[PDB]
Amino acid sequence: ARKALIEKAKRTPKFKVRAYTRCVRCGRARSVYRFFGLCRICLRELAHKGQLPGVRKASW
Amino acid sequence: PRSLKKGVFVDDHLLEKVLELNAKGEKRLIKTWSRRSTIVPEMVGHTIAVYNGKQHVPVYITENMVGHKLGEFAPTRTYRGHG
Amino acid sequence: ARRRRAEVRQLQPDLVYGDVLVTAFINKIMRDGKKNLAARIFYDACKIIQEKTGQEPLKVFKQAVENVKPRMEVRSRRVGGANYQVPMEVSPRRQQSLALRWLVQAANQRPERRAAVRIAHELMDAAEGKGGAVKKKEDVERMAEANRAYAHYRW
Amino acid sequence: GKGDRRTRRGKIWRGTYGKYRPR
Amino acid sequence: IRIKLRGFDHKTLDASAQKIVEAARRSGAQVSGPIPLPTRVRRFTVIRGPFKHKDSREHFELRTHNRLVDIINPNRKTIEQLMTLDLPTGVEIEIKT
Amino acid sequence: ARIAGVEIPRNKRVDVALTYIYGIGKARAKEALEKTGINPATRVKDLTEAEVVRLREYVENTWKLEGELRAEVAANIKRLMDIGCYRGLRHRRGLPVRGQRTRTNARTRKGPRKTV
Amino acid sequence: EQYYGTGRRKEAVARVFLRPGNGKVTVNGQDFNEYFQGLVRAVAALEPLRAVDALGHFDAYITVRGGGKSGQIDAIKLGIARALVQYNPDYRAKLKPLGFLTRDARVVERKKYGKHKARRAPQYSKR
Amino acid sequence: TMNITSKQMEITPAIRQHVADRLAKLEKWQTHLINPHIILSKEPQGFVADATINTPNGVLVASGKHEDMYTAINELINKLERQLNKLQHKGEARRAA
RNA sequence: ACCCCCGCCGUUAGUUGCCAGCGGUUCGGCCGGGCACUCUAACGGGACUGCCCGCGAAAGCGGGAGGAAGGAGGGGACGACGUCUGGUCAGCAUGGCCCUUACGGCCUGGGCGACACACGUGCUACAAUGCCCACUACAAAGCGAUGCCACCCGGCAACGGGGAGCUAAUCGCAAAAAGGUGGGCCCAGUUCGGAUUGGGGUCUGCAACCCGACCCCAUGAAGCCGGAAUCGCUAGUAAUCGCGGAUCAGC
Ligand SMILES: [Mg+2]
Ligand SMILES: [Mg+2]
Ligand SMILES: [Mg+2]
Ligand SMILES: [Mg+2]
Ligand SMILES: [Mg+2]
Ligand SMILES: [Mg+2]
Ligand SMILES: [Mg+2]
Ligand SMILES: [Mg+2]
Ligand SMILES: [Mg+2]
Ligand SMILES: [Mg+2]
Ligand SMILES: [Mg+2]
Ligand SMILES: [Mg+2]
Ligand SMILES: [Mg+2]
Ligand SMILES: [Mg+2]
Ligand SMILES: [Mg+2]
Ligand SMILES: [Mg+2]
Ligand SMILES: [Mg+2]
Ligand SMILES: [Mg+2]
Ligand SMILES: [Mg+2]
Ligand SMILES: [Mg+2]
Ligand SMILES: [Mg+2]
Ligand SMILES: [Mg+2]
Ligand SMILES: [Mg+2]
Ligand SMILES: [Mg+2]
Ligand SMILES: [Mg+2]
Ligand SMILES: [Mg+2]
Ligand SMILES: [Mg+2]
Ligand SMILES: [Mg+2]
Ligand SMILES: [Mg+2]
Ligand SMILES: [Mg+2]
Ligand SMILES: [Mg+2]
Ligand SMILES: [Mg+2]
Ligand SMILES: [Mg+2]
Ligand SMILES: [Mg+2]
Ligand SMILES: [Mg+2]
Ligand SMILES: [Mg+2]
Ligand SMILES: [Mg+2]
Ligand SMILES: [Zn+2]
Repeated sequence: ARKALIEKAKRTPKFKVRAYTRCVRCGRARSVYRFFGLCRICLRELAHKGQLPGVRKASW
Repeated sequence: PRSLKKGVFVDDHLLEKVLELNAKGEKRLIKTWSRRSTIVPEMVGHTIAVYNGKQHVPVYITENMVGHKLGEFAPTRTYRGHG
Repeated sequence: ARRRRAEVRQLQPDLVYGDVLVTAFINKIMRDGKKNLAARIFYDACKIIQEKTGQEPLKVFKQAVENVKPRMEVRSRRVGGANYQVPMEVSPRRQQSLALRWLVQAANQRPERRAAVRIAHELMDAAEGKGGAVKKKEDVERMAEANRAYAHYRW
Repeated sequence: GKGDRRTRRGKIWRGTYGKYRPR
Repeated sequence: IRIKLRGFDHKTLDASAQKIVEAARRSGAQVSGPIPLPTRVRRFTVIRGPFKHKDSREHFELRTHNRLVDIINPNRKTIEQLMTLDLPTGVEIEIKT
Repeated sequence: ARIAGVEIPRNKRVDVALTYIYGIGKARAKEALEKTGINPATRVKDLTEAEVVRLREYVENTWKLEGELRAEVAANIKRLMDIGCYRGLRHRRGLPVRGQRTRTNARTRKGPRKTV
Repeated sequence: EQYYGTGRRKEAVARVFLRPGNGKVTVNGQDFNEYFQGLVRAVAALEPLRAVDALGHFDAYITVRGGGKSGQIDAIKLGIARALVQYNPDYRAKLKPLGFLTRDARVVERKKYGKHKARRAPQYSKR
Repeated sequence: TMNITSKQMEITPAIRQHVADRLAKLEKWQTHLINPHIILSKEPQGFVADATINTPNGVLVASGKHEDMYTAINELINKLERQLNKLQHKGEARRAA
């Protein structure tokens, strides 16, 4: 259950609650950031490549 | 529980079936998937077959059992004890 | 730790008596960092050891200290195949530290109901030479004496 | 008692409001 | 009579305020200096590895620093040549009055 | 056996003393003392017989207490167990009734441990 | 007419306004003692002027914002100490060996990932 | 008391009990076996019996590998014994001088 | 070492932030007025064992001064060749092996929440340095346009109905709590403790039987400081008190 699942997510639901965030990049059901459309692994990956604007490693 | 401002709840696809049996007079095996459903004074005397996950459980209904939901009398877990 | 010896932390003299010793003794009454509560109680107690015994709380305090400062103590040190109770003199630093600890501790072992009272009383009895604090002190010194024997095993 | 829902101290903890802690 | 500056990069939010400061002070008349507004910080924390390893995360942030300028006594000799203004990519501009 | 079937702690405040009745807590305590006009701080030891008759009267005739309360709860569960609902199934098996975890803990309804 | 120093402590900052007078003191339009009522820590918020014979000779109008009742106290101690040294630069010695002339940078150390606070590690078990 | 994990394998209460019985060999020493832990696993190579036990003077950590699971379970024990025996008697070695 | 935060200072910057002095002051920095100060967020400065003395072949070490900071200033970011045939084919990518009206796909329902037991992490406690009601203060970092919601009202309350402000240094979440003045409890399984249960309501939600959080009445358990064993922490740390955020309809 993968592409079949990421697909069921894309489409509009039979009820309003069943809105669940998938990663747009890998399809991950869990730990998905609204602000990016990404799960935390993907999140970390692009930010590392640099393909995430303003996003840098925080040191404090 | 479920808010009082909203309406005491039945699935519609059951409520009609309940009452289709009021016209002709009871009583049928009502196989159901509706544990979600309250028991209603219009349900008394009936024997609705409640689905627990595996089985449609034969359940008789009475006076004392009105406020509760449909899933209470088709319990879901089998447990004869430990060892 | 391993390398150089640690430095004695310097206390900010208290805003009533300006006594370095007094500061420490409060913080020993201090629980959960709630210092003011503890500060209250010390002073509360002085209120009591002034009325209940008519002269300087302060003076009574430093006497309860000199009377609970243990002079020799034992420090366990295995020689061969037995753990020996080895007699040693307590560093000046440590006489304080201990004498503080035991004072408060002895106190909380008492039946009068407010902490404010006990710290007074214990500090009262111990100032003369009585008191459950001194009982700990007295004991620590007998342990030393009795074991005068094993004192060339001092380091 | 930081867990007794029925007190001032309690509704602070459980992060709520009620009779024992109104707004 | 005022402009507002929102972007992710600061060498640019400062450089662009700086130039609009220079645009309307040259071109008449009064400009209330580029004011450094407090940055709103969107932070991200994330477990470093893909599976288990709970206590080794990586720390990410998204600085969105703010900037405000005022061109005080307006004088549309300025208000003209601001439609002729050179703005970098990583900054968005806001004007009201 | 005074009010309302239980002899309340004397030498205590009436408001807390009244809590020592089965069916009366901090809430109903404030309530009868307003509605019969008694200082919460007066000691049970010091109650006017008049205040006794005021206090006792309001309390016994307004709230279900002691024995009749217990039989209600009892028969409330009696049904709940006889009717055959999951709410009652746990009652019959000594188990917990509020959807809590029973793999670990669950010790107050179960009771100090039964080893294998 | 006036003397100023800036006092800081943790996230607390103290604005001190000295004006020679009966020696009286105010914090945010509120009386000194009224503001720190029941905090024994207080009387050494006014401390550095005692290091220079100045208790009653100056008044104090004081603003303070941020931090807590005590770091605030501390910053005041810095701020009043600051101002007496502008007013009177021959006041270096007789305030600096008392350390008043400095600002302890001891702030909250950061909560770190994998720990429970700054330093309290989580409890583990070999067996 | 005593715990056993069967990692990515299915095992029986028989097999479990035998393992209880095997660790008993350690009981000899008459020190406390505190929360002993056995983990049984299958490598490609054969099985693996892990063990980690705290006793008042230290811990036992061991690993037996063998084509036979039971043999692996014993080798586990042989190593544990050794450790424990050294744990109980390394003290006495230096009594004099 | 070069990067970030905090610590001191200067430059630039003055609203939505600041208010020292004048004027009003509708009694709200509310307005005039100003950027002093506070701050804000950018740019530099500064500390280098440089100076002094001594010990030193030297590197360095001991110590005093000046300074906000002194010997690595406190914290962070950063982790060598490699090790554990360490972890992940269930994030993903992927060789190969395997399924093909099914080992794929859709849905309702159940399960992932089971409970004789054992272990790990933790919350709240066992109380008077304490518990409760009242009244009175002082943070910071964040979030907030089917969002945060002032304030008005019905409500014991959860909440509900109205309804203003804010793309937010303005408007809101917001109360910070410990703490402070006061009053009750008077050593009791209690005014400790808040589990368990009965009953009545609120909200989210197509739906809270399984299985949601919340309020109120009632119930008011175990528990009197914990065996063997054993964890953390060297300073703004440990301890203790509250606050936000992510994910999220709710939890
Ligand atoms: Mg895939
Ligand atoms: Mg959802
Ligand atoms: Mg998701
Ligand atoms: Mg003792
Ligand atoms: Mg209570
Ligand atoms: Mg507590
Ligand atoms: Mg963890
Ligand atoms: Mg009661
Ligand atoms: Mg539950
Ligand atoms: Mg359960
Ligand atoms: Mg700052
Ligand atoms: Mg005071
Ligand atoms: Mg902290
Ligand atoms: Mg291993
Ligand atoms: Mg050997
Ligand atoms: Mg300036
Ligand atoms: Mg050196
Ligand atoms: Mg480095
Ligand atoms: Mg492997
Ligand atoms: Mg895969
Ligand atoms: Mg594959
Ligand atoms: Mg399904
Ligand atoms: Mg389910
Ligand atoms: Mg699970
Ligand atoms: Mg926990
Ligand atoms: Mg009881
Ligand atoms: Mg009680
Ligand atoms: Mg549910
Ligand atoms: Mg008991
Ligand atoms: Mg007791
Ligand atoms: Mg303990
Ligand atoms: Mg404790
Ligand atoms: Mg022990
Ligand atoms: Mg260390
Ligand atoms: Mg919180
Ligand atoms: Mg949130
Ligand atoms: Mg949420
Ligand atoms: Zn992803």
